[PDB]
Amino acid sequence: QKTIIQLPNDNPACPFCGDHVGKPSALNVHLKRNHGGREVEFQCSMCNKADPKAHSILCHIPKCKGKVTEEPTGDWACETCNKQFNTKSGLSQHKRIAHPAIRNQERIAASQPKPNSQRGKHNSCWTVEEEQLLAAFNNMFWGKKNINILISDHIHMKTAKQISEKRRLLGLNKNATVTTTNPLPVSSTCHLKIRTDSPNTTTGLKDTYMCKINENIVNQGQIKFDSEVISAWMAGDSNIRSLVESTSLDILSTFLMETPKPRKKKWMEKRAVKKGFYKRYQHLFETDRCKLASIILDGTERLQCQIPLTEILETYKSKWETLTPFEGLGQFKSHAVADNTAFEILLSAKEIMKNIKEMNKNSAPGPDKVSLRDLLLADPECNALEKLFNTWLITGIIPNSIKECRSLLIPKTADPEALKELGNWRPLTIGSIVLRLFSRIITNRLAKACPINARQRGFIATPGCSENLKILHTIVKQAKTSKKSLGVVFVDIAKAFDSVSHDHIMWVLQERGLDQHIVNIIEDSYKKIHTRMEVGTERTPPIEIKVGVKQGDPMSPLLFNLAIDPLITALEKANTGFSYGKNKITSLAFADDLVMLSDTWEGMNKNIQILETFCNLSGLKVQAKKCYGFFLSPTHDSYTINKCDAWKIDKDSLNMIQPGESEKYLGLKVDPWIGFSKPVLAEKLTIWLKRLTEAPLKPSQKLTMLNIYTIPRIIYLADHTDTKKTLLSSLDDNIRTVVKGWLHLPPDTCNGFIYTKTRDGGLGVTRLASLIPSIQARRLHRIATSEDETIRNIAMANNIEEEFQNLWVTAGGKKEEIPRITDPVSIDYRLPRRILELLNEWEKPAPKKMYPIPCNWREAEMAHWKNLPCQGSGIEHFDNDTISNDWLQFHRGFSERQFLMGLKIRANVYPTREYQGRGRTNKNVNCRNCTASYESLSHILGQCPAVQGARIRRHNKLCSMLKREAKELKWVVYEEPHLHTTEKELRKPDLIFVKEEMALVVDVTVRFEYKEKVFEDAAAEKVRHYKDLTSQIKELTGAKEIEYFGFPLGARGKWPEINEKVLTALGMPDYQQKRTAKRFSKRTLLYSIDVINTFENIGKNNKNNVP
DNA sequence: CCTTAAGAGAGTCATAGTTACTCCCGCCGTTTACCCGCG
DNA sequence: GGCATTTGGCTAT
RNA sequence: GGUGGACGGGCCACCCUUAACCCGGAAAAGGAACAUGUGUUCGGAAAAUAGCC
DNA sequence: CGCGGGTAAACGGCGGGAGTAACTATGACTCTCTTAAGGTAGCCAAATGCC
Ligand SMILES: Cc1cn([C@H]2C[C@H](O)[C@@H](COP(=O)(O)OP(=O)(O)OP(=O)(O)O)O2)c(=O)[nH]c1=O
Ligand SMILES: [Mg+2]
Ligand SMILES: [Zn+2]
Ligand SMILES: [Zn+2]
Ligand SMILES: [Zn+2]
Ligand SMILES: [Zn+2]
Repeated sequence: QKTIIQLPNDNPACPFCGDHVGKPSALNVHLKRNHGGREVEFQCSMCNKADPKAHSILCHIPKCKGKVTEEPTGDWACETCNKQFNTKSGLSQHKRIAHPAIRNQERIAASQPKPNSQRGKHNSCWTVEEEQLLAAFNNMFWGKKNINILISDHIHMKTAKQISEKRRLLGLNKNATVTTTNPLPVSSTCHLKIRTDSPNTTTGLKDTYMCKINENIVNQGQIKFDSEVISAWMAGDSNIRSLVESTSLDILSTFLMETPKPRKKKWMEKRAVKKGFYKRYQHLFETDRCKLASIILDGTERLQCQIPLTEILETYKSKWETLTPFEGLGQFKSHAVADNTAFEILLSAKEIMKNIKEMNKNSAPGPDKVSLRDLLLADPECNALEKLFNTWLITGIIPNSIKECRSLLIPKTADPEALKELGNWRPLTIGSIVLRLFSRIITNRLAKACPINARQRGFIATPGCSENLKILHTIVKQAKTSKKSLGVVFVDIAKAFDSVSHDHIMWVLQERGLDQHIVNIIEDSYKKIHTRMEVGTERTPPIEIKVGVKQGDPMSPLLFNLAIDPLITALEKANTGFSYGKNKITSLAFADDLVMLSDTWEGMNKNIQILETFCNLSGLKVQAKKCYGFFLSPTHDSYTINKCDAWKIDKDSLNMIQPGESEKYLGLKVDPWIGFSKPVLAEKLTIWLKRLTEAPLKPSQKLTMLNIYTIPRIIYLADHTDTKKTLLSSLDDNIRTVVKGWLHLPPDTCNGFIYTKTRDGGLGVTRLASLIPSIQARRLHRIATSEDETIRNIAMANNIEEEFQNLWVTAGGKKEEIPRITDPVSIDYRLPRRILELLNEWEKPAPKKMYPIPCNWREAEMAHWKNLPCQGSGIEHFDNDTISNDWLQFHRGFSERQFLMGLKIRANVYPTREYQGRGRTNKNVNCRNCTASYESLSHILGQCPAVQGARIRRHNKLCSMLKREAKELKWVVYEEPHLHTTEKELRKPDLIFVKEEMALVVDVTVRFEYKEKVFEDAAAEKVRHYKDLTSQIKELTGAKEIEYFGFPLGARGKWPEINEKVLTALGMPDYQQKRTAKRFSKRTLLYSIDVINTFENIGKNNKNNVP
């Protein structure tokens, strides 16, 4: 098993090779060095406490107190895990926390009264057999002449008065005939068809279009359209379809560019495999690295459907081409009438450009082989696109030559065994990008035209999952707290987009009110769509999409939401929801995943009835295998869970959730016992960091991948689950240790360096303990100020003002700064007010609500870093500097060793003698190859004579570089010209530049960053140094003007702006000045690294080569 | 060719907050089970 | 005319 | 003590042919699958609606 | 049989005091410190929208 090394041990011997390598830290290093892959653990010898990390046990030993393992003896023992407690309440608490199901069963048992004694001592000597016989006889003797006869005497030893008594127990006047149970048919939502004629005026949009086009023709307006086609359309042309098809074909042929041809630019040794892997990863790093992040983090390269193409063709022919019966939704109504005014204002090129800018730039093309890039290249002003889309909109036609689309299969499950079956493959359908853009524009217009029920949080402007998750959690929490019964059900529509019949969407776009013109446009957009599916290298014959909505067309989400809206509206109208105060919420929704809420079990029965009726009518099917639910009946002291019977969705037992069980919801793990199951963030984080560690992903690339691709995945779950600061801090320690291992930074490296952003000089590593609270506060503010009055009321009533205040304080905000959660939130539009008011609302970029941040925690990290006397000296120089910190983010030309050494230098944690002896009193910190008292980076790079040569070399090289720049800008250069002042001294200026008349005297110095004035003082020194050479300089060059600005350069890469003034005096343009400044910074840092390497070799390597 | 100084985080255990309940006490209100008048 | 302005990820479905 | 295991720290194998390896500041196919020893591939594969950082 | 009206005691439903297991959050302290090579060139971070 896992080998164990026990401490305290001054010089433990490794369990695998038995080498006395040193202290337990050195032993751990050696174990990771020569014994990787083999598990080791460290143990507390006096206490048998195990931990993989040696330092944990090392710090524990002093705190340890003998043999600390005695169990907490107590006469109340837990049945399952056998823990002992000294009080019944304590044992019940343990069973509650650890065994939620057992505690729930105990709660229900306590609730079940079962005293068999709730009478009141008034029970008599009546016999059950006599009771039953009297029951039968009076059923026989119902107020019919001679009504006692038998009753009086047949019951021997009784009186008719006793008969009256027992009847008064059961039946009062008579006996008790037992007849109970509720009625089944209580929905009645399948009648009263309403469709009579066109919802809106049949020419409601056609009349407006004719008026607008007449105005455009008369006044020669800017509305664009082919004259002949709209002229024929006005004239009632019979063959408008062919003519518009021809005009389309022409414009598309203009768009159907000859798209640029691809311009993308023993003997058995396993070395090849390794090389290949490295090559692959590095290539994916150089090219798109979202795929690299997916491959590494997820571990799945890419999953393709191995199912035979014949089977796929058969299934999708029987699915897409096969129709289903439709009859209308009956009483199911959808919110309210549709607003046709949204379809006024014909499409303008500005609107098309706005929509394109909001699309995905890198979208794969359809069968047209036309991408967004090509669309913009052909029509950068979108005038041709405006003409085409206006023609289609006015004529209500969409050419069939563009309907052709290509399909594909996507793995919707991560388990390859599940992927074996075809049911776990999602069919995507990608049409011509022109069609995608037109459908997106019509989708925006429709979304404004048809208002969806507010409870539908999917595919709308509100933040969806955040609102639904918070509302569900708060609903359950309030039900637990206020002793109100709650019943929750989670329902998913099967084949949401592939099972929605075109006739159903048409019906929804009927009496809703949508203009018949737009209804015709929609029907056309899903008429004669051919989607020949392609798998691997083989493509199926054409398949005619006659059922469902293309999974990938921009209008499909909106059409599905419109199709579902009657269901959500009916559920809301049923008023069976959770009675949250005066109002009551009935169903949260997100696309197809909808959760129904109720106040009683029978209320959820009614909701299930409504859902079943809707699924029967619309044709959508709800599978009971992915539907969950639970009930929260309350007790005196607490709540029971699932005390009632299971639900009967579609005549099948709904999968109820027991305490401790967790069924996922919007990526969460809703658990009836504790709301959301606490996510496994430590486990996922450890897995991801291990995957990154063991990849051909050189430390800098590892850090880039971590920062840019790993953290967000955990960010979502960490923020949406209330995640406390302690767990986030533990995750932060894990990430910090792993990152330091990647970059070989010593464990004691300042946290500020790790957490300050790359632009600020740090590594740009996210601090979860300081970011997740900020995101949480912002999310609470967003939910508080949501557009849904229901969500507002629900959340406000749960006193989330205090929660938001606590999160604001926790994130680092100030009590005073706390915004009033009810105050309006500033909205920005990324355009000037004049420009905004210059255009209509269809061309207006979507407004973005700006929510305040509790504090710039990165600024706090930088402030902490500066306060450190040793690991933050002179680090204010790199603050908010975009030049000196460029290399941290663009380090091509830095060898990985060079980049890591630069990180160490910048963080002031380079292992020098001063750093090695830092803190300890009994550890020499003198200079190893010199007599300086302290072996710091400043001395090593600026004072030690040992590296004198290297230092000179660095200076000289930098001078040469500047000279080269001056040569490029056509300046005559004099290098190190001897000059003796009036005092007959030796003053050499590094560079003398001559052009036209004026001459420039530039001296280059490289100074370590310690204090702000340092560079200023260097420049002054040079200014205070040459001066007196004025006359001499003239005689050397004949110049008429001379200047004496110096050229200081940061030893660690700082670029003072006085150097920018030097360059401006040189006449360099601003952008080239920025390029030169970045190049300098990087090259100065590289030469300082060279000096450090020369120092390291001096002495050490001298002794090694020469003992 | 240029500088003075020199912990800092990792880590555990102790103790207090606090979450979401559990236990018990006791009182007031509801239920149960006959009684009486009774046409 | 450069200038300037911006380039990235993730989650849900 | 010398070589081999791409290179370095090990650790192994041979005494030149080379079975397996761990870690790395090193590592851009002597692999896998086609095409008959020599070429290719060894996909950037994947769409949409919203939100969040 | 049906018709009401009275009935009054466990017990259960609830207000509230008293605990409490086990997280969660700081506070008070201690422990940690030599991983592994040598050279050379030092570059890639640009592309793109508007102007
Ligand atoms: C996951 C996903 C969903 N969607 C859309 C299309 C779906 O119809 C809709 C809901 O998705 P799902 O409900 O996750 O898919 P489904 O219900 O059709 O699968 P199943 O029958 O097994 O339950 O969201 C996408 O467009 N792209 C995606 O990647
Ligand atoms: Mg579904
Ligand atoms: Zn060992
Ligand atoms: Zn111990
Ligand atoms: Zn237990
Ligand atoms: Zn020295």
